[PDB]
Amino acid sequence: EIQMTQTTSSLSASLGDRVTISCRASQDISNYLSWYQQKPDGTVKLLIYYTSRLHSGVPSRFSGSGSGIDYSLTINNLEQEDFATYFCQQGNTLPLTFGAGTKLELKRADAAPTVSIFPPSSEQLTSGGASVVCFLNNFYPKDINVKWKIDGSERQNGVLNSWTDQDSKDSTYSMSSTLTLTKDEYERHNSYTCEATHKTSTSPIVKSFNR
Amino acid sequence: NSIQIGGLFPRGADQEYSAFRVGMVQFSTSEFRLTPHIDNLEVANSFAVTNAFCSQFSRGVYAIFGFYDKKSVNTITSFCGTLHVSFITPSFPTDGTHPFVIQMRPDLKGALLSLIEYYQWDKFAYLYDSDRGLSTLQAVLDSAAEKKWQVTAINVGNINNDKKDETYRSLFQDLELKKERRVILDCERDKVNDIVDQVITIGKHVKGYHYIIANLGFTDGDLLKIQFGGANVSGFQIVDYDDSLVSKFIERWSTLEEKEYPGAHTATIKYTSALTYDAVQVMTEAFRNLRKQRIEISRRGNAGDCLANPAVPWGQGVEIERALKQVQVEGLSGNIKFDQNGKRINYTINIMELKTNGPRKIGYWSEVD
Amino acid sequence: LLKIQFGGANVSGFQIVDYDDSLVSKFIERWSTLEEKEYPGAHTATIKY
Amino acid sequence: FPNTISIGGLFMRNTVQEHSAFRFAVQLYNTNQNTTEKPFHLNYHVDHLDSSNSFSVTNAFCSQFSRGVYAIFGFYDQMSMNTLTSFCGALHTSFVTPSFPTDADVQFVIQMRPALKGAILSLLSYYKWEKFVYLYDTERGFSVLQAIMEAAVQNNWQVTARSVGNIKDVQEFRRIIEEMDRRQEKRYLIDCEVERINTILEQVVILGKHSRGYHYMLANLGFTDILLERVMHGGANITGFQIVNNENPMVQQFIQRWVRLDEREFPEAKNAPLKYTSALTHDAILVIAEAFRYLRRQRVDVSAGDCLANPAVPWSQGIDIERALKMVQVQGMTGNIQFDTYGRRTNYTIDVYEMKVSGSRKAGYWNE
Amino acid sequence: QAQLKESGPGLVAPSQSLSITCTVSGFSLTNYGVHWVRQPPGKGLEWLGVIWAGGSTNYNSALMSRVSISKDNSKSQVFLKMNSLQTDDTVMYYCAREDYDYDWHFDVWGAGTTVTVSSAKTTPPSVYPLAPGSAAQTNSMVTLGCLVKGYFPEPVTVTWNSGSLSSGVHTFPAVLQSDLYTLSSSVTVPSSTWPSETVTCNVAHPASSTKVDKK
Amino acid sequence: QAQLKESGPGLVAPSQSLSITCTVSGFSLTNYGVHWVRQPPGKGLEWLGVIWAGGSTNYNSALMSRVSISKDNSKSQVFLKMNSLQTDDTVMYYCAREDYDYDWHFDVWGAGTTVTVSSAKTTPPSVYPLAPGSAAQTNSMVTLGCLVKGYFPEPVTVTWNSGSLSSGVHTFPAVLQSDLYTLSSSVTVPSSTWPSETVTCNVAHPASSTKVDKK
Ligand SMILES: *[C@@H]1O[C@H](CO)[C@@H](O[C@@H]2O[C@H](CO)[C@@H](O[C@@H]3O[C@H](CO)[C@@H](O)[C@H](O)[C@@H]3O)[C@H](O)[C@H]2NC(C)=O)[C@H](O)[C@H]1NC(C)=O
Ligand SMILES: *[C@@H]1O[C@H](CO)[C@@H](O[C@@H]2O[C@H](CO)[C@@H](O[C@@H]3O[C@H](CO)[C@@H](O)[C@H](O)[C@@H]3O)[C@H](O)[C@H]2NC(C)=O)[C@H](O)[C@H]1NC(C)=O
Ligand SMILES: *[C@@H]1O[C@H](CO)[C@@H](O)[C@H](O)[C@H]1NC(C)=O
Ligand SMILES: *[C@@H]1O[C@H](CO)[C@@H](O)[C@H](O)[C@H]1NC(C)=O
Repeated sequence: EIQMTQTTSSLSASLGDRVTISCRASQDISNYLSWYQQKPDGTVKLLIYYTSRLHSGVPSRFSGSGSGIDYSLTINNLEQEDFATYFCQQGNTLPLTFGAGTKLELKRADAAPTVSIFPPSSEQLTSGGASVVCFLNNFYPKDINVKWKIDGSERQNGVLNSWTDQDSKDSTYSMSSTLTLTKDEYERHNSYTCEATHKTSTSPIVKSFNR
Repeated sequence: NSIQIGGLFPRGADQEYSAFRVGMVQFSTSEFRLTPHIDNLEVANSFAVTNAFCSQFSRGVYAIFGFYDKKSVNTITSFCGTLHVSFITPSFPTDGTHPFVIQMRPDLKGALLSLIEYYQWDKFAYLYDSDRGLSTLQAVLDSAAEKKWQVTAINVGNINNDKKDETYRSLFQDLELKKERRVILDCERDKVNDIVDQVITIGKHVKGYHYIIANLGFTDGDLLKIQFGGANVSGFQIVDYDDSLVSKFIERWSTLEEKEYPGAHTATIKYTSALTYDAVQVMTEAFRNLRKQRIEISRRGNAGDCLANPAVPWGQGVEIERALKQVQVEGLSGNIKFDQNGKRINYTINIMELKTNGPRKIGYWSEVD
Repeated sequence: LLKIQFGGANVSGFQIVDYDDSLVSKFIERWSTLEEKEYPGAHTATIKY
Repeated sequence: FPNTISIGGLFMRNTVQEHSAFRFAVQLYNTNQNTTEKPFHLNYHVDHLDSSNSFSVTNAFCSQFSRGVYAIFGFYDQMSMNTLTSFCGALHTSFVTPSFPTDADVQFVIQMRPALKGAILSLLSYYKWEKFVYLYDTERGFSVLQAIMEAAVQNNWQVTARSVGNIKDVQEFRRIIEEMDRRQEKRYLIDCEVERINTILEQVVILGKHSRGYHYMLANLGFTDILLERVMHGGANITGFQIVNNENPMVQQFIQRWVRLDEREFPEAKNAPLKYTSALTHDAILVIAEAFRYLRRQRVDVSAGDCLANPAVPWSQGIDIERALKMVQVQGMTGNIQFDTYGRRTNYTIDVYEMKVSGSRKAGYWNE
Repeated sequence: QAQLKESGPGLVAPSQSLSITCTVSGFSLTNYGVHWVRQPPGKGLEWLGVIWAGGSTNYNSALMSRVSISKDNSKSQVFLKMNSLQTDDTVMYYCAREDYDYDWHFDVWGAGTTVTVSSAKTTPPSVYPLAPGSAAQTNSMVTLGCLVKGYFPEPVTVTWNSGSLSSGVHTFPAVLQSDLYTLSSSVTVPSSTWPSETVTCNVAHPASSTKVDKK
Repeated sequence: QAQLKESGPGLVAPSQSLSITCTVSGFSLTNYGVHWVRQPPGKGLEWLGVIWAGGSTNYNSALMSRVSISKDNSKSQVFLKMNSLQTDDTVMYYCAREDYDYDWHFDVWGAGTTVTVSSAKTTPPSVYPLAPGSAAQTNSMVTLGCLVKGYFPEPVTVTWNSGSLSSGVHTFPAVLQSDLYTLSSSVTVPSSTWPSETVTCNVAHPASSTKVDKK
């Protein structure tokens, strides 16, 4: 069927900028596409209908245009409530395949990631496991890499990565890495290190701990 | 399957577009889906109508729904006749048998002449408007000459809105020369209310006169103002509010939001809106009959230029008109069955008389009886 | 009275404000020019008795 | 300054003599050999309409517009009236036509045929009719019908009208004449086409016993083309209308230059009388020539694209050209030629010819 | 205004049934249509099906024999049944209303629910503390954390001091390992508050309804 | 809306006349009353008088034989004449409209003018520069000043680079000493702009119409 696509996966902007979001289709849809917004809580509302009209209840800051297979939405000034997921929905032929969906982001200064290493507790080590944690908070942008080293040897198995959403207070991000091994594997090594590579520094910030 | 159609609407048709939206939401099907491309352009200026026609034809539609003025009917019978595209309309019936013209309004001249022959008149006045052709005027003049009547027929359509108080005063002063008692008002839903208001202003609605509201929307006008005058005043109705489906549509209609649907917070509904709501069902039933007959007419938006020389037709549309003549359904206008031309057969028009408590139906009329 | 003017029934009544006088016409000319928001019920050609 | 004036030609069916008179008027204008009245060269392009539908009319109009013209001479019927007026008022293109005058008031339409209802109502007031028959068709507008109805209201008349446009059987004409005989009707007014008037008069003659004591007013400008010879041999009233005077010396000069033409290059020139439409065509050529000479004397510029552009964006010198076509005060084959602000004929004269048993005579002239 | 709220069981076994109930308000369900659409996390959204006001119902072409939709106009509810579920059915579901505004569009949508199809058993979570170790006051704000490991199924409610202390709360997302949920939560208290004031994280697992408080 | 603008000569000799013209707009002067009120700088405002729409006019009790008021309804102007002026007449004047809204109130007022009654002669001002002296860059912004001494009468227009340099303009008020005006103006330009760019203060004295530029 008709497959919709959006190349831009995330756009970064500040308050008061005219942000554009494009959308392409597999065939001509005769401008029968809509642009909807979806907040992070799960609430989904409509923003632009029939690729050029504004729905009753939406502000006059946003607008839409386009022709053929190329449609576009434009925001004149980004607000605090405008930080949501914008998605395109075609309605020409069944099944109604929706777009990929882009997520707007607030632009701020590129801050260095504050790294904190946490070893396993005694109650977790008594159960037979050990999960070394590495929290990298207050960083910008979200592009960052993590590496775990066990006595100089890099370990890739048993690595869990959890990325948090952008905070609405400092416009920063948080990431949590977890290296979970057995108690015998934690007893066979003394020094464990976590290295974080960000865009702010070419050398990765390393935090190591011994026994 | 996605069937793309075109829809033309004049600037000011708010209730009819709301009824079109209600008909598109209500009559959705499973086998396919319609897509109306809506053009809100003028209807009197034929250049904008031709632009909207060629813009819909550039999109490659299979059918075109919309209105037409009496000033631009010969355009619509031309471009839909040569290019073999079916045109469905709730407007007035054309004068002739034009192909690809499917029409929703039944004949009013036969019921009007039947009402005159029931009332047995010989000398009456006929105040007509010049915006829906002159077919009814020619019909009443032919039957007046055949039945030895005296028709004082006066056009009213050339009167502007700036000085429409002294003109009506001189009009009803000239209508008192021969002591005229019986007047047939052939006007649309907007001019009838103004004429009734000016009659009430000059005071000619007491017992002793007669009026006929020559349209299908007898309940559309404000009839709470010549109800207690109570001469006889009668008219024709096409939407019988005592039916089950009509009362269900009214109970689903008056609960709608005025801001979301303009012209829907009324107890009644205009007759053109009911004909639009029936025409959506007619088009849906014809497309469902083509979806059930295993006939694949699917194409894309490459119909070409509307001014092609020579513009060669595509023959699979010829069955589509043969689709529309093969539809026999039941809607707000009662039974809907069509002929080989495109007119309506086996219909029913109620004859309403306005009593003190309100309008009361005294009988019905059809073409076979 | 624009609604029983063309009826034909002759209607009589009493008037205390003679609009043909000089002072009355001056007060009407100074009255109809007033702002409706600043003075409610003043944007009329006539005035109550 | 052009030095290139090409005009558009919209010719329908039964427009052979009108096309011949159009081409011959262009030839008379191009062979003046005088730099004052001929300061430029006049060209044209002709599209012959096969059907009267709006599709072919729109195709020919967009062909003339994509070719590039300054004025369009044309014809229309009920099927192509508002199509031509809308396409010529929207694109600001002047449209000169000798066809029937329209009901409403439009712009960019220069009507060469004068209105008829004024002389009809003046002769009704002169002959003092209060009860008569009105045969009519639909193919020449509805202003005459509304004027007859309004005069029957204001003057308390009894008009028995018949729409005879869709009637093809002569038995219906016979029973209408028999019904008007049973109503003792003696006064008639026939606003129909030339062939339909000839058919009705042939049914009067073949049915017979309808000559003495009857009065027929024929509301048509084709009084020379009405086969009324058999009616005159019964002792009947004949009242008609003409706008082409044979005592006008320009008309007889056009006759003396017209009968010398060949059938090969100018058909229907010798085997047929000169119709009023050909005289209106020649007068329209004279009006266009006078208007472009006036535009040259005032040095006003007259100088591509598609006819279905959204938006159209018309060129605004067409308003000045419409002004130049609505202030022409000349003397042509129909007498005085002026125009109003809507393109209707004004300050004209209609000749009325009465044909009694003593013969034919000019009864008088109508002035507005 | 019109609103829509979806609800479901959340955790179901594989190759079983799944009933979702969508309640609508602010409008009527006798004259509009209701479309149900799935959404895989990290993938594209897919339209499950739609039901019309005239009793018409359409479904997807690839899973037409896997979904069903019914409605109750008295309670204004829509019941969506889905059988023959697989391991990739851990998705979100949303219900929306349809409208015609020159195009078939979605006007009022819902919040949506999360459905996780897994045959794993429900287990209570294990909460462990996470402090900085060193008592050196690097700043006026000290960060503590709670690691919830071994939870089934997702999600659990991790609060700090019963919703009182909420300054600087960095709740990280959970991950799955060997059908066990692993999540971390953080709290930013003052330097004089810790350890003078008891900062206890409360983890409530609604799958096993296990309420564990860890100081 | 309704506005009012007062104008006068500004400087007049002692024991002479003083004509003030008040122009009103947005309303009419045939149905409202116009009140003129004086205002001494540093003292309380005193009502001079008022005139009515019906030809009535009232004045103050202490100076009833010192003020007069007339009006022209064609130009909508109010002419206030004041004679027998003293040295304490260096005040401001304001014109306002009166209204009745259950109390006799002032609805639309004017901008007001300044009248300085002095027998001193008009003299052109003298502009002197004022730099910091030390060339030590204490900050990125450096302040320069212009001292206008010996001006008659008040006031004069002191601009910086014909109104272009308006960043950090600290225009101090003038003072009077021996019937001479002494004013100071300050401008805050960048450390790299001075003395690379010419910063010139322009003093226009409208009493003598003297335009003096100082670099
Ligand atoms: C309807 O409008 C017409 C026009 O104003 C009027 O019609 C008259 O109605 C009266 C009833 O008041 C009828 O009189 C009847 O005449 C028949 C003759 O067969 C007689 O048998 C009855 O006993 C009765 O007298 C009649 O239909 C009609 N015409 C005349 C000349 O009276 C009247 O205003 C309205 N009539 C009704 C019934 O609403
Ligand atoms: C070629 O055509 C022209 C038409 O103009 C003839 O030339 C002369 O044209 C003028 C007007 O353009 C005619 O009127 C005269 O105008 C002048 C100036 O306004 C005025 O002073 C005179 O009293 C007169 O009204 C003039 O009559 C006309 N000449 C003649 C002899 O009629 C010209 O004759 C034509 N033929 C050629 C050049 O062979
Ligand atoms: C006319 O319509 C009615 C109602 O649909 C139906 O019962 C009747 O049979 C129809 N008659 C004809 C002749 O079609
Ligand atoms: C009509 O034309 C004649 C002849 O030129 C002229 O005398 C008369 O003034 C004209 N009348 C009008 C109304 O233009």
